[PDB]
Amino acid sequence: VHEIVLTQSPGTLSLSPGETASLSCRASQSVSDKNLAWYQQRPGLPPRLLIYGVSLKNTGVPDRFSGSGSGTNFTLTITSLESEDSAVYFCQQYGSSPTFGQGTKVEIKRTVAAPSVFIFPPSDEQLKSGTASVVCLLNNFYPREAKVQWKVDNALQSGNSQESVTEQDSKDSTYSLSSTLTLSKADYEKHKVYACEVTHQGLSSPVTKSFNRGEC
Amino acid sequence: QVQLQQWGTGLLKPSESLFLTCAVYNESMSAFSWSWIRQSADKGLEWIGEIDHLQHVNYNPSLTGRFTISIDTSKNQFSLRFFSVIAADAAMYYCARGGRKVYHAYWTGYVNNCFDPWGQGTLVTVSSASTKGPSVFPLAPSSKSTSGGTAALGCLVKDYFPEPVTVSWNSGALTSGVHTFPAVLQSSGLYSLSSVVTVPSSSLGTQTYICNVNHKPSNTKVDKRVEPKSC
Ligand SMILES: *[C@@H]1O[C@H](CO[C@@H]2O[C@@H](C)[C@@H](O)[C@@H](O)[C@@H]2O)[C@@H](O[C@@H]2O[C@H](CO)[C@@H](O[C@@H]3O[C@H](CO[C@H]4O[C@H](CO)[C@@H](O)[C@H](O)[C@@H]4O)[C@@H](O)[C@H](O)[C@@H]3O)[C@H](O)[C@H]2NC(C)=O)[C@H](O)[C@H]1NC(C)=O
Ligand SMILES: *[C@@H]1O[C@H](CO)[C@@H](O)[C@H](O)[C@H]1NC(C)=O
Repeated sequence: VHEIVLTQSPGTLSLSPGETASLSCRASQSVSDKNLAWYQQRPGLPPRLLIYGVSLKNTGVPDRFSGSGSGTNFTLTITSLESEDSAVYFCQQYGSSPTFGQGTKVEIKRTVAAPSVFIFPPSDEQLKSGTASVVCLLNNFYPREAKVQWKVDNALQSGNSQESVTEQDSKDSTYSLSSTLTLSKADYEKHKVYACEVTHQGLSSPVTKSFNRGEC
Repeated sequence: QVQLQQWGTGLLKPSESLFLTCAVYNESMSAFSWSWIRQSADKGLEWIGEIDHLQHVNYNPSLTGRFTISIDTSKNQFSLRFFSVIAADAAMYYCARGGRKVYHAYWTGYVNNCFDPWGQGTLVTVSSASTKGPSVFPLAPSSKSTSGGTAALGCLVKDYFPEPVTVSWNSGALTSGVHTFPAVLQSSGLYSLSSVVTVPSSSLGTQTYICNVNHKPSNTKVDKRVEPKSC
């Protein structure tokens, strides 16, 4: 026995609500009978079975989810897209030893939403520990593309910060981003102005949130 | 309602043995096949193997020999044991209900070997580094206005290992507007994440805001109140 590789295309799909999503699942060799399933996965949760037997829906799956195909070509069709359909979808065959596709991420488009930007100075608790973390929050924005620039006394920071982004919210279809600039307490106290400059197409101009260290 | 509950130790050193157990509620073990599945960033979803009530198994051919699956038909539990883990075994491990049994003349088979429902998952980390509990630092809002209508506050859960940590707010009473971000692996090998929430700026003086941080690998549990910062 060997593993049948499943290739899903495209890797990412971005469509507006009400449109129809078409997700492909190609098999390296023929899948016998109708031994293919489809799953939907959200962050922090196991995959959720949507379709089994190529076209049979699971309990609670709406009629707008439909599957088809045979042999080596299978398709998952989602009509009347909704915000909660923002997720990653996997196909899985069980004609041989079970294997999964790599997944297709579905982003649901929405109106442009500029980020609300917040900067956070290091806490006094952390400063006692000898370290200083400065955090910049970009809250509830769309599209995903955004630029965050740290400036320390107008010095552009490059390679000194880390960021992470939430998956698209299933209700309002926005993203949020958190960026952390970490310095030692000694280096933190060498400078005064700590600024976070955010660029996003929802903003008419870049927004800067800043504070002066030790002026409180 | 059929429910799968799983447990087991997630952090272990290389060449150590992984052992996970999955309890099946509201279902007979002899009515379905029972599979183990893992999910990693490098390999995606990987079916590991399956077992039935007759203790017959079928294993992933790429992983055969490295593990064994057992079943306890009287206690409605089945387990997965990797004999000696390697770094590439780090992943989220799930148990799931697989194919449904069909009765034939003189034998029984299984059809539709898909997975529903699933266990909640057990995150497995393969590392020789010791466990470390995080420090919880406030992301304090300003007493003055940072945006007139809406303020943001949060907690910085910094320098812990390994994943995962859980964060709630006000013991679950506050969920609206909460964003708990994916952790980042710092250059020191320790993880750090933030959890924030946007609230009405008028509530900063009256409403108490507490983040509930739990890092079970180190048994570090912290309730940190976040206060406005005044000057
Ligand atoms: C496992 O799943 C069952 C439910 O699934 C059913 O039972 C299993 C064993 C299988 O046979 C399945 O095929 C079935 O579908 C859960 O058990 C049920 O739990 C609920 C509670 O969440 C029970 O409901 C309670 O009923 C109480 C008594 O009701 C009486 O009074 C009301 C009001 O007067 C009346 O309307 C009713 O007709 C009764 O006369 C009630 O006081 C209470 O508030 C609650 O409503 C239900 O009865 C349970 N079903 C059975 C068959 O026991 C298990 O919780 C679940 N276990 C796990 C571990 O997940
Ligand atoms: C696979 O199916 C899709 C739609 O179901 C079709 O557009 C595509 O051409 C097919 N590809 C092959 C190789 O048959």
